[PDB]
Amino acid sequence: SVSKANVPKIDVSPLFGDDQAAKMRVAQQIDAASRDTGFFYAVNHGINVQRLSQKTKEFHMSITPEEKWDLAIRAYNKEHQDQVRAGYYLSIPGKKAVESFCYLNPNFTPDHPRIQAKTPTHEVNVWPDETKHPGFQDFAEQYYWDVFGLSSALLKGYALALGKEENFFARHFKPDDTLASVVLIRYPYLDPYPEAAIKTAADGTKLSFEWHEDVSLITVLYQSNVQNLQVETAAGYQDIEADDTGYLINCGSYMAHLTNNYYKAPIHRVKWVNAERQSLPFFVNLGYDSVIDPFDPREPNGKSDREPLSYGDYLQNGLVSLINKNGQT
Ligand SMILES: CC(C)[C@@H](OC(=O)[C@@H](NC(=O)CCC[C@H](N)C(=O)O)C(=O)S)C(=O)O
Ligand SMILES: [Fe+2]
Repeated sequence: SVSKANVPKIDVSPLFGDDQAAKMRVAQQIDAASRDTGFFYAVNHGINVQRLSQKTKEFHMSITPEEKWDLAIRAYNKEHQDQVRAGYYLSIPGKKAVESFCYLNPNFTPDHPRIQAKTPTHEVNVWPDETKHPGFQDFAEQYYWDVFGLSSALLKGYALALGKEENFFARHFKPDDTLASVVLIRYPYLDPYPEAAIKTAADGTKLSFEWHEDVSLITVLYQSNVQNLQVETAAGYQDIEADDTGYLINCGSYMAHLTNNYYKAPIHRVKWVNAERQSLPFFVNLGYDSVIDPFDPREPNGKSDREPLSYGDYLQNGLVSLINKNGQT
């Protein structure tokens, strides 16, 4: 008795080119979806998602328990105090089913100025041994740049949709300092599936992850073809159809702040499904010092009564708050 959510498929290919009128017609579709359910599928995006899924599968099914401890974030391994964001997030058999691997900007090297200053939210990525996972690091770093390029084009569409010049968001989204992350999430098939790893919503729906708003400017997600996401609308939680050929896009709470809730961060949750599947989000984050002055496209003078918030302040506070609300992933 759950209605299907309206999640339009938008051909975003004009956002990579120079046909300005064509780009405005894409921007209108982004505006409409952002004002409706808050979700859309970006199609004709140019990324080889089948290869992404194959390379990610090869990694998840070959990594060993030894490697997981050696790559583990601080929540699982006290020896790794510098790893708050980047590294392996272990499962706990009988208690926690999901496991994942997160990496950040490949330009965050030991010599990067923010790494030298030990600025919060910046970390040097950790990678498994090359002989054990041949080609993985190179593939994953190239994927970061492929999805960064898609995300820059999507940000041009959001800017045009809000009545701004196309580089309004994209000028703060740069290869040398973006705080964007990739997460390679594995949701396992388990027989028997631990009840401790299943949450229950107030409406009785079985979930893997509770309701939340994303901590991002926008979220650019690839998932296997297994339906699982739900979005809260006025008519209740609705099912978001799977589409393993497109990227599912939504706004995060930084976009809601900047637009004075004109483009809301949709509240959504992840249903429990007993299936072996992948979920590969790219969280589009700006730079640490990036500050966009808030505005309101519903008001004639475009002024907002919100205070400017630096992206760095937003992000570190948001990641902690999400772990406190919905648990350590
Ligand atoms: C989006 C997908 C639905 C997926 O969910 C996420 O990745 C979950 N994000 C976070 O935990 C924030 C992870 C932040 C990451 N460590 C970082 O440092 O930048 C959300 O549900 S959003 C899933 O479960 O399939
Ligand atoms: Fe989310």
